[PDB]
Parts: sequence; structure tokens; C-alpha cells
Amino acid sequence: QCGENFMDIECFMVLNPSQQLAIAVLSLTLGTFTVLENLLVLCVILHSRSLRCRPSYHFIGSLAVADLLGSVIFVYSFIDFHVFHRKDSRNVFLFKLGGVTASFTAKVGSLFLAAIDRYISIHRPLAYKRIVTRPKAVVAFCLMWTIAIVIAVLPLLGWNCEKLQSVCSDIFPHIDKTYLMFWIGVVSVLLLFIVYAYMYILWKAHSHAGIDCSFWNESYLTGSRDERKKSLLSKFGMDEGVTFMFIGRFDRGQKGVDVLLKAIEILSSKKEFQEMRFIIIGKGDPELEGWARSLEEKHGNVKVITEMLSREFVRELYGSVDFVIIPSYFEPFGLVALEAMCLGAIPIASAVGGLRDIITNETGILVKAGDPGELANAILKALELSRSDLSKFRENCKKRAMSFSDQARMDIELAKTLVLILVVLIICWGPLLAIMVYDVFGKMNKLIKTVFAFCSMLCLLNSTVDPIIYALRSKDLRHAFRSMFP
Ligand SMILES: CC(C)CCC[C@@H](C)[C@H]1CC[C@H]2[C@@H]3CC=C4C[C@@H](O)CC[C@]4(C)[C@H]3CC[C@]12C
Ligand SMILES: CC(C)CCC[C@@H](C)[C@H]1CC[C@H]2[C@@H]3CC=C4C[C@@H](O)CC[C@]4(C)[C@H]3CC[C@]12C
Ligand SMILES: CCCCCCC(C)(C)c1ccc([C@@H]2C[C@H](O)CC[C@H]2CCCO)c(O)c1
Ligand SMILES: Cc1ccc2c([C@@H](C[N+](=O)[O-])c3cccs3)c(-c3ccccc3)[nH]c2c1
Ligand SMILES: CCCCCCCC/C=C/CCCCCCCC(=O)OC[C@H](O)CO
Ligand SMILES: CCCCCCCC/C=C\CCCCCCCC(=O)OC[C@H](O)CO
Repeated sequence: QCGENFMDIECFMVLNPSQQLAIAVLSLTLGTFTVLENLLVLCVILHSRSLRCRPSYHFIGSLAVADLLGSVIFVYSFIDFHVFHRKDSRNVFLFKLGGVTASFTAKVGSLFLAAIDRYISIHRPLAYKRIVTRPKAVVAFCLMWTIAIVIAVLPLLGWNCEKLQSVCSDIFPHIDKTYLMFWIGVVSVLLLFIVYAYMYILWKAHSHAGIDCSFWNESYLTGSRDERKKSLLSKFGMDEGVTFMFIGRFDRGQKGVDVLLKAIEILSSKKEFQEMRFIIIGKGDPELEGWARSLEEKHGNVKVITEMLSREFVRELYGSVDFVIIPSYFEPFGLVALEAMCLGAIPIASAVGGLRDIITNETGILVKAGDPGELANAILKALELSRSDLSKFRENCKKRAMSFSDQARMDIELAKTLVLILVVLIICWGPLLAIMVYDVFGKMNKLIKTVFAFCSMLCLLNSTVDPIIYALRSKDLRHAFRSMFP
């Protein structure tokens, strides 16, 4: 009885009473879960000055409201239509459906603003607090929400199959198929780009790395800066002098123990060598490992170490030793440099990869890789600089390391919580955006109408799992909620 383009609204009521009771109870319990969780998310954010001031939680707050407002309007209208068989006019029905559409596109746009926010953090790292001001983020969210609702109000104002005498959708009453066409594409292109963006943010974040500062904390030093040095040197060197430590492997053309072994030889003729002391550590290529051990007893002020050392034994090594040399050819992550600066060792390093990004002029001395003579000058510039008080510089490494590590470790987490929110949105709404595309070109049998009715519950699942993501993936939410509820 419903083959007409202007079909009766009864033919969208595609569910049988046992099916309605199941969908109803599932809608109510699932919806009740979303309500309780999302108002809890908002209350934690809204009632804390330290939270609501960050545009990161304007974004979390945005998703919370987008979930809360859309799901509540949906569950009320969805089951009122299906179980109570509501017979609302074309305007009021399109008005209720509009509230559900505005809420979803607001989430795609809230995801979109976050993608832009991270994009400019990667492309212009130095200008981020000035370009993403809190007020700029507030209005960027504000208008985004308005453009969202405007798209939702177009059918109400006349873009529908009744006012236009066009073709009606078989899923959505009164809705024009051409407006349906337009709506999928607009969120499909955003969601598609957001997918590309979020993968790029996650790749770029993993290009940097940080260390656990608990293991590499200075608090574990048991002795003064000069005395803790003397004793460790006393175990072998038994003298007081500036010490240059190396901790890597003995490959040729990678970590740069080759460049170091050539360097040390040309400092040996100089008189100032006696002030210097060196400690080489690691295991590697048999041709050059003996080269170091041929030099452990030839000059006698150097301990080369071939066997491994526990990561908790070397924390005291980094703190007492005056200098660490990183003559690497490739170092996208200066993890060894980070652990040294985190214990106060001043780093002389190659200008390669992270070493260049981490160490600046105020923290250490940078030398072109592959030139051992330039390295020989580095520890000579480190000799004339060692006599003058360099504790004013020793602490530049103390805070540069602990701050660089926390920006790299942070950015990793944002990139993870982002994609977590994305994938759950895709597998919840992907099926829904597929059944509508099957409607744009095609026809809905009574079956595809029924499964889409049952599949519409996914929008309430998505709204319920999002607060769980924030709860697990945000130590800040946790401490705020924890302090509110002892
Ligand atoms: C009308 C029915 C269906 C829903 C009622 C709840 C509405 C009115 C509530 C729920 C959550 C609320 C939002 C929660 C937080 C903020 C951020 C604040 O900086 C401005 C107000 C704003 C944006 C609120 C506006 C009103 C709001 C959207
Ligand atoms: C379909 C919907 C989701 C599209 C959303 C469009 C969003 C991403 C666009 C539309 C209007 C835009 C804003 C318009 C003007 C300004 C002021 C400017 O000084 C900074 C950028 C800012 C704040 C823009 C940010 C991005 C913005 C909010
Ligand atoms: C028009 C843009 C689509 C937005 C997706 C909304 C969603 C997929 C969640 C949805 C919306 C509406 C319905 C029901 C379809 C029935 O054909 C008629 C009654 C609708 C519920 C009342 C909406 O206020 C749905 O199953 C899924
Ligand atoms: C039952 C109900 C409650 C609220 C709404 C809204 C607005 C809120 N206000 O009352 O209009 C919003 C819903 C979600 C975010 S904003 C629309 C709406 C939105 C845009 C265009 C057309 C209609 N329909 C609704 C239906
Ligand atoms: C549920 C959806 C609503 C979301 C609203 C947020 C609710 C988060 C409350 C969480 C569990 C409490 C766990 C205890 C909190 C501390 C966890 C922690 O990691 O503490 C580490 C600490 O720094 C050690 O030094
Ligand atoms: C129809 C409704 C449209 C939906 C729109 C959703 C936008 C909400 C986004 C985020 C919440 C983040 C919390 C923002 C609260 C900031 C309050 C604040 O910080 O006040 C400053 C003052 O200085 C304090 O002491």
C-alpha cells in the first residue's frame, strides 16, 4: 500500500510489537547510560577552573554535548515514532529530526576543529599558544555549532520532498533525497579527511620519543657533584679530571664509535689530554672493539666496557660524569641524550635528527657528524669551558630534558585518544551512513528498513562509550572527578 513517492508515514513504522519492546527497552537503558555519563563529564569540566580554561576540554565538552543532545532527542522521538506511532506534521517531525542531524555534524566538526588544532601544532610548533588562544577556540567552536544547526534547519525551511514535490526518502519521512545526497557528502568528505589527518598526527607524534623520568631522576645521587665524580673515577682512574662518557654500540657508520676512536688518538699527543678522562661502554664489531681495548691499557686513563650494565646502575653514571658524547650518524630519537641531561651530564653531540631538535646552544655543544677532528675540538671547547663555572649551564639540561620529554610523551597520548574516538564513531555510524547511501540510489525493502531500525541503536552505543574513553585516557579528568567525590 506504500509504493507512492508521497507514502503514508505508517510505512516507516516497520517494527512489530515484540520488536518495539526490545528496541524500546534497549533505547531507554542505553540512553539512560549516555545521559548519566555525559552530564558527569560536563560537570567535572564545567565546575573546575583549571579544566574549562583549556581548549582541550572545550573539545571534550563539545563532544559531550553533541552526544548528550543528539541521543536524548533521538531516543524520545525514535520510540515515540516507532512504539507510540506519533503522527506529527511535516514541520515538527523535520524539526525533531533536525536536532538529531545538527548534533551529529557538530561532532564531525568538533573532530574537525581538533584536526586543525593539531595540524598547526605540528607545522608551526613555536607559535601555538598565540595562534590557538582560548578565545579563538571558543568562537571557533561557537560558529562551528551554528553552521551545524543551519544545515539541520534546511528541510524545515522548505528543502524537502513535500514543499518541493520532489522524491521522498524511504528511510526518513518528508526528507528530500537530494538533501540526503548533500548531507552524506558534506560529512563524508570531512570524516574522510579527518581519517587522513588523525593518521598523520599519530605518525608525526611517534616520530619523537621520551623517557620515564622516575628511573632517570636526579634525586638518587648520594653525594656532591664533584665527590660522586671522584669516587667513580677512583674505581679505576683514581684521579680528578673532566670525564667524557660514551654509551652506545660499536657499529661502523651508525652510532659513531668509529668517529670517537679516531678523535681520542689525536688528543693523545696534546698536553691537555692528561686533564681528560674517558669511559667507553657497549658491545659491538670485533675489528674496532679491540681498538678500544688496545687503548684502555695504552694510555691508561680510559675504561672501555664491553659487557652490559643495568639501566638503574647507569643513572648514577650520568649524574657524576661531566660530559657525554653522542657522535651518531642517525638519531631520530635522542633517548641516550635525554637520560644524560636528566641526570645533569652536559651533552656534546652530533647535529643529527633529534640531537639537533633537543640540544640547543644553551644546553650543549653541537658538532657536525663524521668529522672526528671537529669532535676533537668539541672536547677542547669543553675543556676551556669546564674550568669556568658550568653549573649555570648544567641545569639548562636538567629542565630542557624533563620538558622536552613531557611534550613528546604528551603529544603521543593526544594522538591516541583522538583515533580511539574516531574508530568508535566509524564502526557505529559507518553502517548508518551506508544504509542511507543505499537509500540515495536504491530502494528500501521492509527488511532493510527493519535492520536500519535496529541498527539505529548504534548511535546510542557511541554516545555511551565516548565518556569511557575520556575516563581512561585522561588523567586530568580522573583527578578532578576523584577530588570532587572522596
Ligand atoms: C532541550 C533538551 C532536549 C536538552 C536540555 C539540555 C541543554 C539545554 C543543555 C545540556 C548541556 C548544556 C551545555 C553544557 C555546557 C555549556 C558550555 C558553556 O560555556 C555554555 C553553555 C553550554 C553550551 C550548555 C548549554 C545548555 C546545554 C546544551
Ligand atoms: C560543516 C561544518 C562542521 C563546518 C565547520 C567549519 C569550521 C571548521 C570553520 C567555519 C568558520 C571558521 C572560523 C571563521 C573565522 C575564524 C576567525 C579567525 O580569526 C580564526 C579562525 C576562525 C575561528 C575560523 C575557524 C574554523 C571555522 C569555525
Ligand atoms: C537526515 C539525516 C540522517 C541523520 C541520522 C539519524 C539516525 C540515523 C540516528 C536516525 C534518524 C531517524 C531515524 C528514524 C527513521 C524512521 O524512518 C522514522 C523515525 C526516525 C526516528 C525519529 C527521528 O526524530 C532513525 O532510525 C535513525
Ligand atoms: C525535541 C527537540 C529538542 C531540541 C531541538 C533542536 C535544537 C535546540 N533548540 O531548541 O532548537 C538543537 C538540537 C541539537 C543541538 S541544537 C532542534 C533543531 C536544531 C537545528 C535545526 C532544527 C531543529 N530540534 C530539536 C528538537
Ligand atoms: C564514566 C564516564 C564519566 C567520565 C568522568 C571522569 C570520571 C573518572 C573517574 C575515575 C576512576 C578513578 C581512578 C582514580 C583516579 C587517579 C588515577 C591515576 O591515574 O592517578 C595517578 C596518580 O598520578 C599517581 O601518582
Ligand atoms: C545548543 C548548544 C550548542 C552547543 C555548544 C557546545 C560548546 C561547549 C564546549 C565545551 C565545554 C568546555 C567548558 C567551557 C566553560 C568555560 C567557562 C570559563 O572558563 O569561564 C571563564 C572564567 O574566567 C572562569 O573563572
